[PDB]
Amino acid sequence: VTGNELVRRAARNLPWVVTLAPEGLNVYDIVRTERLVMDLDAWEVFQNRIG
Amino acid sequence: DLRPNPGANKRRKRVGRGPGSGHGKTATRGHKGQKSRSGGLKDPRRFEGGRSTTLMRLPKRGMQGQVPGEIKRPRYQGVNLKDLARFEGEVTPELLVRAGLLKKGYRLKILGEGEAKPLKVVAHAFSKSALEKLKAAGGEPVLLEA
Amino acid sequence: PKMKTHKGAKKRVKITASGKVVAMKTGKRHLNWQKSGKEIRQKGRKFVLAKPEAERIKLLLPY
Amino acid sequence: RVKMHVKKGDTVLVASGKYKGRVGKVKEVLPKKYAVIVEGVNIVKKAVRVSPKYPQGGFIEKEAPLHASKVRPICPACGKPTRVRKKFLENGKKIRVCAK
RNA sequence: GAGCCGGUAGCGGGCGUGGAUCCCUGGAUGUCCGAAUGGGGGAACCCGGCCGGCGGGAACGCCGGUCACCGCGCGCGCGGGGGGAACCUGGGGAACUGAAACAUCUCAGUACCCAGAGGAGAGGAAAGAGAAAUCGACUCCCUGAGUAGCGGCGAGCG
RNA sequence: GCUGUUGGGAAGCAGCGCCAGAGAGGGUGAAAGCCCCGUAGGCGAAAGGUGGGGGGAUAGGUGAGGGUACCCGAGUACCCCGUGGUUCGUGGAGCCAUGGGGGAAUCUGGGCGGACCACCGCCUAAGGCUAAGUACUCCGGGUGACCGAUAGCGCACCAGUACCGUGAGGGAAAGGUGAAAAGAACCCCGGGAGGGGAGUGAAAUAGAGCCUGAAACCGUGGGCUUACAAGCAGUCACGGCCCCAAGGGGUUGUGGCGUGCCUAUUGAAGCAUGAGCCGGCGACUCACGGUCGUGGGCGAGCUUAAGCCGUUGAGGCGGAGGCGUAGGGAAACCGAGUCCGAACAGGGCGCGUCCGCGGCCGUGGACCCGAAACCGGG
RNA sequence: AGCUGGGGCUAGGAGUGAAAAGCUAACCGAGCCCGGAGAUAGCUGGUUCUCCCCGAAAUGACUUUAGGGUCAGCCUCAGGC
RNA sequence: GGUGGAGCCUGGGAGUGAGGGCGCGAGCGAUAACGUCCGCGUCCGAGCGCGGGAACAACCGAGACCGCCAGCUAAGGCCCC
RNA sequence: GGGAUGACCCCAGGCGGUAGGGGAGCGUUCCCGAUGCCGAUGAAGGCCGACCCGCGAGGGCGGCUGGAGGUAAGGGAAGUG
RNA sequence: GACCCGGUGAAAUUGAACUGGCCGUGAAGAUGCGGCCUACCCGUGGCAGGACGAAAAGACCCCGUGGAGCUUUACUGCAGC
Ligand SMILES: [Mg+2]
Ligand SMILES: [Mg+2]
Ligand SMILES: [Mg+2]
Ligand SMILES: [Mg+2]
Ligand SMILES: [Mg+2]
Ligand SMILES: [Mg+2]
Ligand SMILES: [Mg+2]
Ligand SMILES: [Mg+2]
Ligand SMILES: [Mg+2]
Ligand SMILES: [Mg+2]
Ligand SMILES: [Mg+2]
Ligand SMILES: [Mg+2]
Ligand SMILES: [Mg+2]
Ligand SMILES: [Mg+2]
Ligand SMILES: [Mg+2]
Ligand SMILES: [Mg+2]
Ligand SMILES: [Mg+2]
Ligand SMILES: [Mg+2]
Ligand SMILES: [Mg+2]
Ligand SMILES: [Mg+2]
Ligand SMILES: [Mg+2]
Ligand SMILES: [Mg+2]
Ligand SMILES: [Mg+2]
Ligand SMILES: [Mg+2]
Ligand SMILES: [Mg+2]
Ligand SMILES: [Mg+2]
Ligand SMILES: [Mg+2]
Ligand SMILES: [Mg+2]
Ligand SMILES: [Mg+2]
Ligand SMILES: [Mg+2]
Ligand SMILES: [Mg+2]
Ligand SMILES: [Mg+2]
Ligand SMILES: [Mg+2]
Ligand SMILES: [Mg+2]
Ligand SMILES: [Mg+2]
Ligand SMILES: [Mg+2]
Ligand SMILES: [Mg+2]
Ligand SMILES: [Mg+2]
Ligand SMILES: [Mg+2]
Ligand SMILES: [Mg+2]
Ligand SMILES: [Mg+2]
Ligand SMILES: [Mg+2]
Ligand SMILES: [Mg+2]
Ligand SMILES: [Mg+2]
Ligand SMILES: [Mg+2]
Ligand SMILES: [Mg+2]
Ligand SMILES: [Mg+2]
Ligand SMILES: [Mg+2]
Ligand SMILES: [Mg+2]
Ligand SMILES: [Mg+2]
Ligand SMILES: [Mg+2]
Ligand SMILES: [Mg+2]
Ligand SMILES: [Mg+2]
Ligand SMILES: [Mg+2]
Ligand SMILES: [Mg+2]
Ligand SMILES: [Mg+2]
Ligand SMILES: [Mg+2]
Ligand SMILES: [Mg+2]
Ligand SMILES: [Mg+2]
Ligand SMILES: [Mg+2]
Ligand SMILES: [Mg+2]
Ligand SMILES: [Mg+2]
Ligand SMILES: [Mg+2]
Ligand SMILES: [Mg+2]
Ligand SMILES: [Mg+2]
Ligand SMILES: [Mg+2]
Ligand SMILES: [Mg+2]
Ligand SMILES: [Mg+2]
Ligand SMILES: [Mg+2]
Ligand SMILES: [Mg+2]
Ligand SMILES: [Mg+2]
Ligand SMILES: [Mg+2]
Ligand SMILES: [Mg+2]
Ligand SMILES: [Mg+2]
Ligand SMILES: [Mg+2]
Ligand SMILES: [Mg+2]
Ligand SMILES: [Mg+2]
Ligand SMILES: [Mg+2]
Ligand SMILES: [Mg+2]
Ligand SMILES: [Mg+2]
Ligand SMILES: [Mg+2]
Ligand SMILES: [Mg+2]
Ligand SMILES: [Mg+2]
Ligand SMILES: [Mg+2]
Ligand SMILES: [Mg+2]
Ligand SMILES: [Mg+2]
Ligand SMILES: [Mg+2]
Ligand SMILES: [Mg+2]
Ligand SMILES: [Mg+2]
Ligand SMILES: [Mg+2]
Ligand SMILES: [Mg+2]
Ligand SMILES: [Mg+2]
Ligand SMILES: [Mg+2]
Ligand SMILES: [Mg+2]
Ligand SMILES: [Mg+2]
Ligand SMILES: [Mg+2]
Ligand SMILES: [Mg+2]
Ligand SMILES: [Mg+2]
Ligand SMILES: [Mg+2]
Ligand SMILES: [Mg+2]
Ligand SMILES: [Mg+2]
Ligand SMILES: [Mg+2]
Ligand SMILES: [Mg+2]
Ligand SMILES: [Mg+2]
Ligand SMILES: [Mg+2]
Ligand SMILES: [Mg+2]
Ligand SMILES: [Mg+2]
Ligand SMILES: [Mg+2]
Ligand SMILES: [Mg+2]
Ligand SMILES: [Mg+2]
Ligand SMILES: [Mg+2]
Ligand SMILES: [Mg+2]
Ligand SMILES: [Mg+2]
Ligand SMILES: [Mg+2]
Ligand SMILES: [Mg+2]
Ligand SMILES: [Mg+2]
Ligand SMILES: [Mg+2]
Ligand SMILES: [Mg+2]
Ligand SMILES: [Mg+2]
Ligand SMILES: [Mg+2]
Ligand SMILES: [Mg+2]
Ligand SMILES: [Mg+2]
Ligand SMILES: [Mg+2]
Ligand SMILES: [Mg+2]
Ligand SMILES: [Mg+2]
Ligand SMILES: [Mg+2]
Ligand SMILES: [Mg+2]
Ligand SMILES: [Mg+2]
Ligand SMILES: [Mg+2]
Repeated sequence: VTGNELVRRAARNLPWVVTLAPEGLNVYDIVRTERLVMDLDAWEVFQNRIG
Repeated sequence: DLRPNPGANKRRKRVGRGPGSGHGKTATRGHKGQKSRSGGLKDPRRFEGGRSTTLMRLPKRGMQGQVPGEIKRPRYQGVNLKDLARFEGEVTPELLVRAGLLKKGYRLKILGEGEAKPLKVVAHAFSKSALEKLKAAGGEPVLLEA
Repeated sequence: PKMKTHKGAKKRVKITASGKVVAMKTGKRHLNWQKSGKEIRQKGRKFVLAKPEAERIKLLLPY
Repeated sequence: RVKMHVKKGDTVLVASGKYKGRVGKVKEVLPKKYAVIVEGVNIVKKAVRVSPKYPQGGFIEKEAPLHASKVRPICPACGKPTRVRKKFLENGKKIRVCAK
């Protein structure tokens, strides 16, 4: 989950990365993978998005 | 967690019960069985028997609407002054329906029972016991006539 | 679609708060009936029973 | 259109089958069935003719189409897919790098 | 950019790295019928007139133009005519159904017919709405709302 | 992205790699990111359509004042009769249209604010145009908890065809050899078709309207069994005999016992109905509301809709609104009360949503089949 | 009052009829085809896997109602008592 | 007294409203009908699944979870079948 | 009720069933799980099975036939028997 | 024509049938139930008594709050006048 599209591009295309926008976080794409790696400028939008 | 078993916790009841059967809803298409339940019945809330089924009642509910319709009249929502007492400040409409009660229609008639907080309510109608309740603790102004 | 409320049942039936259904007793109705004698007094306001289960399913949305 | 493919009438390796690795000559492209013929599949045609002429001696009968997604072209290299180099006026087929 | 000559398989017959086969764009030719339109017609056919062309010839021929009808302006000229799966507006417009019969009603201004029109149509700038010393074209979507109402105050419609 | 491997065939398996803004998919003799076509990304229009999205000009627009009452769309407004439209079915019937009749004025005009009238407002009819957003899908593209040849269109195929109909119209069925036609040269029988060899191929009971090819059905061979037997055809019991050798299955000789299936029924073996058999197709769903339940979330709060912004099979923003917080009453209204009443007797009535899921109901065609018919257009 | 070939007219509540309600494209007390239309059917048929638990009614009232339906009776499920 | 797929209440889902035989009490009929209409049952309905009744829904015995090549019995039988 | 939970362990009853009500399940198609795991050292399918597990629906395993797809546990939506 | 032989060779119908008779019995008219009595298995040509044979979801009757046609001093319309 990165707000840097020039690493979303890098990880777009692997058998083990689901690339994702920082706004398009969703529980199905969380759960279908076993790890989660997110930016600080994706954790900030997630933390202010939820309560 | 993973896509194996987040699954719904044992209560969906979704045998969305198909009566294709021979055991289950055994072939007369559970509940059915005679005829005139064969693709329709008429209401049966207003309806039949064919007698009146209840038209033997009678419209006391008068002033039932000349043809332009209901006069677009004021309607005062009624809050208790105990459910007004959940907050603090100069309680007004928009310390109302901006938060909570009164559902936006027309202005306010507080009333009712409960602990009248000392706070000056600018309501727009009052019950006599609400006035006597919060003059015993606090104050109030009255409606807008601007 | 959007289950239509029976306007007749609105016009002659009132749904209470706790769930009963109240209407005029029948026979006072301008009489067509008879002369006086306290039956027109006792035509006040009854409440029907087990007909609400077939009657509150008409009046739904505006109570 | 879609029907254009790897190469044309030159020498070419086949990496297919029984002939997994065989450098055949000029290949005589099919290509609506997307094959060539080149030098590989040499299966016997048990046929007389349509016109009854010069009858059956032996059968040294001719080749078969050989579907053209397995004819790896050649240069001073082995295999190495074709590429396009244009040089401002042309469109030449240069392999994964040797030349030509 | 090397194979082609359509769905080729066969005569073998040619044609292409001086650029083909293809694909796109723009022309040309578009026989005859069709709005059919020179007249007729039983569509894909007959029979013409005028001008211009080939003893190929004056008579029958054939070629290439032009010859319908209506609407608009000054004999003269620009459009229209028919088609289109639905979509839309207008003119007409049912009945079975539902009301547990049925006539008012509903189905429904639905289907269908006709006209028109176009990529949309419609409507549209207030002699509006109706409670606000208010909103400010029209259309569409969601709310309003199954509300207000209408209703053999039934069915239901709204 | 090469090698080795079993293989007909490798991309499968294994080793050693590499690309990735390309690990979407297809085909490749099967299971391919690295063979092909592609995809990510990025170029490309001479010619035509296209297009203020971007800037350019044109056409047009710039009796503020105070007056002499000039002009503000005519058989029109208004009135009546007749109707349609709007929620409006004659109703208290306005309004908007207008078929009939009477019939005006141009701003101290005229209409409207739901009979009407008077105040207060609102707005200028009887002339026209006016993009945008919206409906649509013959068309082109992609997308599918869409179908996979009786499905999906009626047509995957030479189908709106054959065939039926005078006609309007109806209207079918019918896909798959294999990797490649290598689609069987040559014999032999036969007139040929068809075979049997040979050959192909991994496979030819893959051999040509050919993959798999079930069942009904029809044969052939074998085992058991029947020609003094009786039965809804079985079942239980023993016994006999070939298969496996413990125990089994196959047969059925005798005995015992046994009135088929479904539907409709007060009752059916029923001499009531349907069913020749087999294979397929075939009938409780869905949209929006409602009523109860249950799993959840939040909880006197709950809660989005259309739309907006963004994607890759990312979702957020949007509180207009809807329910719910107070009810009584016809209503004004009053309020933990309200109403009936003269009554401070009496009595009537007096406190959650949003999803998911299920039962059920409403309007939907609403479980599927079937009418006689009715009407419109031909 | 003939028959018949050709050319033509008249068509659906309409034609036509020396009349029978006959004929109108092989079935006419209102043709056929398409469309409304998946009309409607209180009627007949049919309803497709398995197991387990509990298990009725054919009665009353009312019905333009008597083969249908509404409510109660009998039934089941869940909750509370 | 009665712990029983007893009850009472609320809510959801019904089905059913063509019943029938037998017994008893009657009506109608003829002190007829496997007749018809009720009341109290019962049973079939749905228990004919079983035993007896020769066969046979409702007569008599009895309420079938499944098995067993065990037993005691009900109505009914005991010469054979 | 026993339970030193592991609610498996016993106990008293019940267990015909139509319309029905209620509860468990098995299957088919599709999807998530899946860029995964199986599969030519033979997929789906077909024919068998006297075996195995399940009360059953069915599921496994084995044998041929087939010659290329299948898709786990848990779930979801049905054009579901 | 039928019948035999050679050739081509349909059909409606059909639950499966391994399909006897009589007395009973059973939804009241039995090959199928009980009891008895006959009766080797299979045809061919026949006759038609039965299989409530076939055919037509009775064409008479009744029910449908079906549908039409028609009538009229039924009701209400419309044409016409
Ligand atoms: Mg990646
Ligand atoms: Mg089913
Ligand atoms: Mg019935
Ligand atoms: Mg019945
Ligand atoms: Mg009545
Ligand atoms: Mg509301
Ligand atoms: Mg060039
Ligand atoms: Mg050619
Ligand atoms: Mg060129
Ligand atoms: Mg050329
Ligand atoms: Mg060309
Ligand atoms: Mg020319
Ligand atoms: Mg012409
Ligand atoms: Mg003409
Ligand atoms: Mg001609
Ligand atoms: Mg000359
Ligand atoms: Mg000359
Ligand atoms: Mg001419
Ligand atoms: Mg011009
Ligand atoms: Mg036109
Ligand atoms: Mg009508
Ligand atoms: Mg009706
Ligand atoms: Mg009627
Ligand atoms: Mg209407
Ligand atoms: Mg427009
Ligand atoms: Mg306009
Ligand atoms: Mg304006
Ligand atoms: Mg609206
Ligand atoms: Mg191999
Ligand atoms: Mg693949
Ligand atoms: Mg293969
Ligand atoms: Mg691949
Ligand atoms: Mg690109
Ligand atoms: Mg250009
Ligand atoms: Mg240009
Ligand atoms: Mg343009
Ligand atoms: Mg004006
Ligand atoms: Mg005049
Ligand atoms: Mg007026
Ligand atoms: Mg009124
Ligand atoms: Mg004035
Ligand atoms: Mg006006
Ligand atoms: Mg106004
Ligand atoms: Mg007026
Ligand atoms: Mg007014
Ligand atoms: Mg426009
Ligand atoms: Mg729009
Ligand atoms: Mg396409
Ligand atoms: Mg499929
Ligand atoms: Mg597919
Ligand atoms: Mg097919
Ligand atoms: Mg088809
Ligand atoms: Mg097939
Ligand atoms: Mg075709
Ligand atoms: Mg014909
Ligand atoms: Mg192949
Ligand atoms: Mg031969
Ligand atoms: Mg075949
Ligand atoms: Mg085959
Ligand atoms: Mg044999
Ligand atoms: Mg003997
Ligand atoms: Mg013997
Ligand atoms: Mg016997
Ligand atoms: Mg026996
Ligand atoms: Mg017996
Ligand atoms: Mg039986
Ligand atoms: Mg019954
Ligand atoms: Mg009977
Ligand atoms: Mg029978
Ligand atoms: Mg029989
Ligand atoms: Mg019969
Ligand atoms: Mg019957
Ligand atoms: Mg909650
Ligand atoms: Mg934005
Ligand atoms: Mg009180
Ligand atoms: Mg539900
Ligand atoms: Mg009618
Ligand atoms: Mg004549
Ligand atoms: Mg003629
Ligand atoms: Mg006539
Ligand atoms: Mg005729
Ligand atoms: Mg008739
Ligand atoms: Mg007619
Ligand atoms: Mg129908
Ligand atoms: Mg309709
Ligand atoms: Mg039935
Ligand atoms: Mg029981
Ligand atoms: Mg009835
Ligand atoms: Mg009831
Ligand atoms: Mg009970
Ligand atoms: Mg209940
Ligand atoms: Mg009844
Ligand atoms: Mg009765
Ligand atoms: Mg009884
Ligand atoms: Mg009786
Ligand atoms: Mg009784
Ligand atoms: Mg008696
Ligand atoms: Mg008697
Ligand atoms: Mg009787
Ligand atoms: Mg009983
Ligand atoms: Mg019983
Ligand atoms: Mg018995
Ligand atoms: Mg017995
Ligand atoms: Mg028992
Ligand atoms: Mg004993
Ligand atoms: Mg005894
Ligand atoms: Mg049971
Ligand atoms: Mg049941
Ligand atoms: Mg599956
Ligand atoms: Mg593997
Ligand atoms: Mg499958
Ligand atoms: Mg298998
Ligand atoms: Mg096996
Ligand atoms: Mg699975
Ligand atoms: Mg289905
Ligand atoms: Mg189905
Ligand atoms: Mg013969
Ligand atoms: Mg029959
Ligand atoms: Mg016999
Ligand atoms: Mg015999
Ligand atoms: Mg007999
Ligand atoms: Mg006998
Ligand atoms: Mg028997
Ligand atoms: Mg006979
Ligand atoms: Mg008969
Ligand atoms: Mg009948
Ligand atoms: Mg009637
Ligand atoms: Mg008629
Ligand atoms: Mg009248």
